[PDB]
Amino acid sequence: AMWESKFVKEGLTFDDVLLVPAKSDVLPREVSVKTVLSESLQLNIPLISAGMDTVTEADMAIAMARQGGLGIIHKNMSIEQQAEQVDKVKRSGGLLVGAAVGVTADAMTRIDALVKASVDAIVLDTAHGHSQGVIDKVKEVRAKYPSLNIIAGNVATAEATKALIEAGANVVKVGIGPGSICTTRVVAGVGVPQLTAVYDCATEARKHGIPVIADGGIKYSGDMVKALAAGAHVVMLGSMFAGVAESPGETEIYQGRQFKVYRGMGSVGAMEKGLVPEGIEGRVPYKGPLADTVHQLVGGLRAGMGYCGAQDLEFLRENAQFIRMSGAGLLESHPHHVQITKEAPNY
Amino acid sequence: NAMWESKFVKEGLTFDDVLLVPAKSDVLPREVSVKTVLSESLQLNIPLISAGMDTVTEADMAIAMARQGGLGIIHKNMSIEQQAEQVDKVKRSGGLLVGAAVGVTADAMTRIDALVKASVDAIVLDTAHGHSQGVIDKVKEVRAKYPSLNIIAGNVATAEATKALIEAGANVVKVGIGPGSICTTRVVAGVGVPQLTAVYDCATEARKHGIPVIADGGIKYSGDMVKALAAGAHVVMLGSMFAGVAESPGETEIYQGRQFKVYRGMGSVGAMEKLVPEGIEGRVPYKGPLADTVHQLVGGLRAGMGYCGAQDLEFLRENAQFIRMSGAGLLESHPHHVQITKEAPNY
Amino acid sequence: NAMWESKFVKEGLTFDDVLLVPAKSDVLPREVSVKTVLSESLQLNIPLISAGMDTVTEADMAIAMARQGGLGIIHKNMSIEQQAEQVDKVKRSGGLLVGAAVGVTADAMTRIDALVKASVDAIVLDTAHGHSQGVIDKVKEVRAKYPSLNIIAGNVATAEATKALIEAGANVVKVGIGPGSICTTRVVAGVGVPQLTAVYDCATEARKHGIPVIADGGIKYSGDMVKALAAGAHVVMLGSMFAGVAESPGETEIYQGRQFKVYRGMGSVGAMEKLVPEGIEGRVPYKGPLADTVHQLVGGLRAGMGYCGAQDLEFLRENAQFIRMSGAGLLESHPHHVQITKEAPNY
Amino acid sequence: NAMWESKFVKEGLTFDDVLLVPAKSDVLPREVSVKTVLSESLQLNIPLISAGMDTVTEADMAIAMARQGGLGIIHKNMSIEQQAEQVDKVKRSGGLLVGAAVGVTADAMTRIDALVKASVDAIVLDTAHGHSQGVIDKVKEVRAKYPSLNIIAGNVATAEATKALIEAGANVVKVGIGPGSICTTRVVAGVGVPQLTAVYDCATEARKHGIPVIADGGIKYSGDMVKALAAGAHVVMLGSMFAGVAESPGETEIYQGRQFKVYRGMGSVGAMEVPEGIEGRVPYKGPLADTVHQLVGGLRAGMGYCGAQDLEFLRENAQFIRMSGAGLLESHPHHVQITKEAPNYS
Ligand SMILES: C/C(=N/O)c1cccc(C(C)(C)NC(=O)Nc2ccc(Cl)c(-c3nc(C(F)(F)F)cs3)c2)c1
Ligand SMILES: C/C(=N/O)c1cccc(C(C)(C)NC(=O)Nc2ccc(Cl)c(-c3nc(C(F)(F)F)cs3)c2)c1
Ligand SMILES: C/C(=N/O)c1cccc(C(C)(C)NC(=O)Nc2ccc(Cl)c(-c3nc(C(F)(F)F)cs3)c2)c1
Ligand SMILES: C/C(=N/O)c1cccc(C(C)(C)NC(=O)Nc2ccc(Cl)c(-c3nc(C(F)(F)F)cs3)c2)c1
Ligand SMILES: O=c1[nH]cnc2c1ncn2[C@@H]1O[C@H](COP(=O)(O)O)[C@@H](O)[C@H]1O
Ligand SMILES: O=c1[nH]cnc2c1ncn2[C@@H]1O[C@H](COP(=O)(O)O)[C@@H](O)[C@H]1O
Ligand SMILES: O=c1[nH]cnc2c1ncn2[C@@H]1O[C@H](COP(=O)(O)O)[C@@H](O)[C@H]1O
Ligand SMILES: O=c1[nH]cnc2c1ncn2[C@@H]1O[C@H](COP(=O)(O)O)[C@@H](O)[C@H]1O
Ligand SMILES: [K+]
Ligand SMILES: [K+]
Ligand SMILES: [K+]
Ligand SMILES: [K+]
Repeated sequence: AMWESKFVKEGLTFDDVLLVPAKSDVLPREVSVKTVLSESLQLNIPLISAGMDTVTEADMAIAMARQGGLGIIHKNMSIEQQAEQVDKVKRSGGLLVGAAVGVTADAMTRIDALVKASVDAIVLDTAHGHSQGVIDKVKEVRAKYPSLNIIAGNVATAEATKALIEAGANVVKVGIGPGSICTTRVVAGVGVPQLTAVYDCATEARKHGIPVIADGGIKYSGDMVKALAAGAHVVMLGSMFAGVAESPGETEIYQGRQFKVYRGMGSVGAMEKGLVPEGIEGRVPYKGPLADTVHQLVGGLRAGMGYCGAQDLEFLRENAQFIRMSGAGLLESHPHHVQITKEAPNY
Repeated sequence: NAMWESKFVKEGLTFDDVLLVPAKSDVLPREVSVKTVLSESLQLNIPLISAGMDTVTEADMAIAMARQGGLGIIHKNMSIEQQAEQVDKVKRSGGLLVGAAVGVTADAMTRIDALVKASVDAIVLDTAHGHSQGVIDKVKEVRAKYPSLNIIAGNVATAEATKALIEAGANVVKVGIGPGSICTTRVVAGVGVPQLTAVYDCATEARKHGIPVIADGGIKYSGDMVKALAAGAHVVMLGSMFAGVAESPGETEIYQGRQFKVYRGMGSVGAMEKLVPEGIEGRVPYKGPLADTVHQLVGGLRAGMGYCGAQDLEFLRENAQFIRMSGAGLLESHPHHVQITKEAPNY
Repeated sequence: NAMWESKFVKEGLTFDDVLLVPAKSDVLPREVSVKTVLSESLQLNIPLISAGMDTVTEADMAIAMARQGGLGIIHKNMSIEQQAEQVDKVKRSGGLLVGAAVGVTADAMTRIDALVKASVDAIVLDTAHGHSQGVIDKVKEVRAKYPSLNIIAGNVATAEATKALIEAGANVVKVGIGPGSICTTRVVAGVGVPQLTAVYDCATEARKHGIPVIADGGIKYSGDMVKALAAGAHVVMLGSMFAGVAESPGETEIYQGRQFKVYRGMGSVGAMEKLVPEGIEGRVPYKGPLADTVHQLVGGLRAGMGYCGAQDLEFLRENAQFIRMSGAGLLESHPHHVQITKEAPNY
Repeated sequence: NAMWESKFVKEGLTFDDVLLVPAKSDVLPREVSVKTVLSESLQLNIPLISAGMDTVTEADMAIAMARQGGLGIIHKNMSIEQQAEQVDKVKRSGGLLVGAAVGVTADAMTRIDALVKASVDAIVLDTAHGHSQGVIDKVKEVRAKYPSLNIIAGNVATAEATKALIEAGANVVKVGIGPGSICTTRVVAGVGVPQLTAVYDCATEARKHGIPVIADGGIKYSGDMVKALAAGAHVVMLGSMFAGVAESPGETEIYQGRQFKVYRGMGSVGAMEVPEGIEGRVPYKGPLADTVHQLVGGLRAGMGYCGAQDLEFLRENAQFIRMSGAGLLESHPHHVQITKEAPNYS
């Protein structure tokens, strides 16, 4: 049966569907965008800044936390430098902060230094979360810190979600290949369309009461609404936060216009800092302070929740209905046959 | 339970996904009847309505539209007294037909009072989400005060939303969520329904109530109008195909030696200056007098009805058959492998 | 009742949607026979007909096409006496077979009388909608006056229309509504059927009466012609691939130091001068003598018949099997990921 | 009659239509084995073959390919003795493996005689249509004269064509009609089968006889190679990804300010001096070892995601998931300006 079912499975991505409007008794200004990942970790907005060397550092995680979100300090630095940055964030009013940790031999010594800075969640993020080495590390970390929030990823199947939950992780991160700087699906030929991956993983984690994180693939505020409506509790962003003033990336000039360096953790340049690469090096347009971008994201989420009549996010993921779409409909969803003179804050 | 499992079941079709199949014909395009009835007090010689936008329809536009057999909708982005005078200006010019857009805002009741005293033929209660409870309650409020008034309500995209507006008092339902050429709702909120599916679904519900529907937005060629009418719509509402017309309120400007007219969305930042925007500002080529483009639109409709053998518009929507098509069929339907030297009036 | 529910059931396929599947072959491309028979009085050495357009086929084109084993169609954009002289000129110059297009006007009989006295080999009653009652009555009228004349009727795209023309008196049916490279019928009227589905459906009906069908329009490569013949068509009609030929009526024009020839549709505004157009005016690159492009066309057919093992065209249309493909497969079928250095005769 | 109604029933899938599904893995990419066996006399350390073209594979290319664990195919666009000199020149250094292409012609047997006397390890009977009767009769003719020779026959794309070559005498089947980057067969003749379906269809038939299949043409990224092997192919044959390499026969030219190498199809008008190929240029990519390292490294990454301990576990257990064009846009880098050209992505 394994030979005959090679090409049976089918996947859906963000640009394949649309959210169906339903009866609404709530106004967009009145909806609540709050979400809870655990009793020790509660966010006012479902936005997380990814743990990359060009997205989130001490300055970024602070600005993200002041807005109700969460920042993830990347692991491409020394153990003592990462612990001080976590302490620097917590010093600004005891905000919420996370830190990425790789499945290395010295991971436990890195994790020990982070908990003494009272980090709120660690992220055991790797390219393949369904690996045996990743599962054993989760059992190893959970045994030493029973009350710590453990985020494990990345995965894209329901079987991989269940395996990490049984290893000790209470938060599962979903996404293999949808990143804007990712080339895994081109280099390794491996991947699962995000919207299907989120739906499959959230279905498995929902019967255990485990939240899932939609990580990667979001390029517009509407895609964030689709990810949350597919079963995800929160969304993790990289490209939409890289052009923010608070991000660590370096400023470069292109065509007389400011840009910010945005690289993947699998790029050759990010590798030296930390055999074949699975990411590319690039630049994103400068978008100014973080607060401007966040208002457009939440404002786009409030509009979508108003169309579906969802007062809270849990009503959205439990009731929102999609409609499948062709390629010609995607051009219909975007502005067409009109010369765009002014570029909108959201577009 | 069942709402979670039916997340990705529905399928949607747009204009560029299908084609009308030719059938037995005993009528020539010059002989068909393009007359349509929206109510016993509202009858149009051609099934064309100009949308109520600050860059499409004003007093001058509504006059030329009505003298051509169509209908104009005066936009609401002006004072109540300025809008009532424009309505009177049209009526005074030979007893033509004119409509006016009205929001579910607080000045709707006082605005409708001034419009009905100006002998307006129809009001349009159009909002971003016509399936809202606030919109439904206003329709009951307006219908209770004006039992014989023509009320156009929208916008909707599901059959259940059509039933709700019909049950509230509206005798014409406007269909369209996201297909506007200047619309960004599907990018910002992730919400929308493909037009051809939306029209078919809404018209199916309103057909058992004897209620006509308006295909609003999405039309970029005259053939798109024929598909909308054959899909179940009684009339079609156009915006982008009328903005570059001399009778539109915008003024003609030059960019790169070519004539253009400003075309903005009602949800764009510019229209509201007069939370998160859902429209953009753009440019359309100047198309000369209104009579030129209307002659091309109706002439394209007469040709399409000749191919289908439709003597009436009722025969078209009750008998016309579609055929689904791929993306490669879309490129074959448009001119291909020929460099175009002369720009056609319809193309 | 039932016509409303079957509105979007049908599916159509175009040229770039499929590929011919290789089969067991015992014949070499140099050995296959490309001869086809349309009637006892009309037999072609090659299955190529030049369309009857004022920028494709005139006396010079019909002569060169007939000396190559094909057939030319003199267009009808001239006087009855002008067209009869062109037909006579071809037969006096050595043209073996020649045809002439005739419109469904009141003076059609007077035009046909002059053509048969010029010893025309086939008349073409080509209109936009061959399933019209006026066209059917004209076919019955011509068959009653000339029982032995070769009558080509079109254009149609359904099996229902094919039976009507065959029962009216036509022994050759021409298929194609909307696939022309200069055609805008599907954009202006919204009416059309994908060529490969139309040919297959029409050939299915004409096969039960022993009637050949003509695949007219849509062909842009030699592979598309093989697909048209394998779908059930006896011969193929070309327009854009012959417009840049030296024997075409157009005169060579130069743009940016490169030679061009005018190629316009019969529904374009310019053609009609000599008000709702269904065609556009354009230019195609000059390709030199006709024999060069015909050599590439026939050579491409011989290769395809070799891949399928078809010794005859009748074996090809009766046995060849297709395989359906997505848009990503089309990108593979064309040269990709390599910069093309020289202009190939085929590509 | 029954052939008429099943004209448009079949469906085909290509590389960019699917993705490999990640599975449980207990192995790292550095630990997997990429070795494959085509016959008792033919074993390769890597599943890479350089195609037999006059702008891809020559003596130097076959040496570097063999020293890297792969296999080179000396093309036939040269004299019989010059091709035999190339085969011996390869065997002279390190006693490495080498192959040679042979066309179906009346003088084919004499070309094969010179190659076997040069101790060629496998001959490749490459044609446009491997399901032709003339090709099958040649396979029977060569097998009758050489019982111990490794015979690679192609190209095919259907299960019946695979079965015909196996029963004709070929122990390796070559799959691919129309997917070449320089190929225009599907545009000129309208004939072809999407590679991934063709490989799956051919491998299903060749699996019942213990016969390996070669995924020939269409690969443009390392992920396409991983998909081809997981679909049933034992090895992959490449042309465009090896043509811009320093060991390829072309010399470096500057066109539009960039270094390029000539890459032409065997059916193009230039090689034949009705074409079914075009002449083109690919960027210069330097030494072969760099491009081979990127290809194999991508295979190890893919095999790590699937939990494939060996290549035989990959082709027997890897599962695909189908995707639309919008999912294809998500698979590539998107909405980001690319400043640096990656070794595996360009
Ligand atoms: C037509 C249209 N297309 O975008 C549009 C026109 C003008 C302004 C807007 C803006 C940009 C302001 N966007 C929304 O108004 N977005 C939105 C999103 C979701 C809901 Cl649920 C609602 C509702 N509005 C009401 C009303 F107050 F009208 F009664 C009840 S519910 C509204 C949109
Ligand atoms: C081939 C073609 N493709 O568009 C074409 C060629 C020349 C002119 C036209 C124009 C632009 C004039 N377009 C129509 O003629 N369009 C049209 C549309 C629908 C019908 Cl039903 C009919 C009919 N004409 C007749 C006739 F008078 F011939 F008897 C009977 S029914 C005609 C089209
Ligand atoms: C590989 C390849 N790909 O296109 C190719 C390589 C070189 C030349 C050609 C040319 C341009 C010459 N094209 C054909 O050779 N095209 C073709 C088309 C259909 C058939 Cl059925 C056959 C046959 N070959 C044989 C042989 F005996 F040689 F094997 C018997 S029949 C051949 C193609
Ligand atoms: C997140 C991410 N996305 O691409 C990424 C980040 C940094 C580096 C890489 C590179 C480019 C180095 N690529 C792989 O790391 N590729 C890869 C491919 C296949 C497997 Cl099976 C594994 C595994 N690593 C482990 C470990 F335990 F070491 F963490 C268990 S399994 C890893 C990828
Ligand atoms: O270099 C890499 N290779 C593959 N995936 C990456 C790489 N770097 C970051 N990612 C993933 O991409 C996500 C964010 O991508 P984005 O928000 O879509 O641009 C991260 O949270 C990671 O899961
Ligand atoms: O700014 C806006 N955002 C979203 N939809 C709009 C906006 N302004 C107008 N519309 C709708 O889009 C239609 C325009 O259709 P179109 O120009 O023919 O594509 C209008 O008639 C309204 O129904
Ligand atoms: O102006 C027109 N409008 C629509 N169809 C046309 C027009 N002129 C010619 N045709 C048809 O479209 C075909 C175009 O052939 P092509 O250029 O090979 O695609 C002709 O052979 C006619 O059957
Ligand atoms: O000119 C030709 N016409 C058709 N196919 C060719 C031609 N030359 C090479 N090929 C095929 O294309 C393959 C390599 O193409 P690639 O995908 O660019 O690596 C070869 O192994 C052949 O099967
Ligand atoms: K839109
Ligand atoms: K067309
Ligand atoms: K190709
Ligand atoms: K990607």
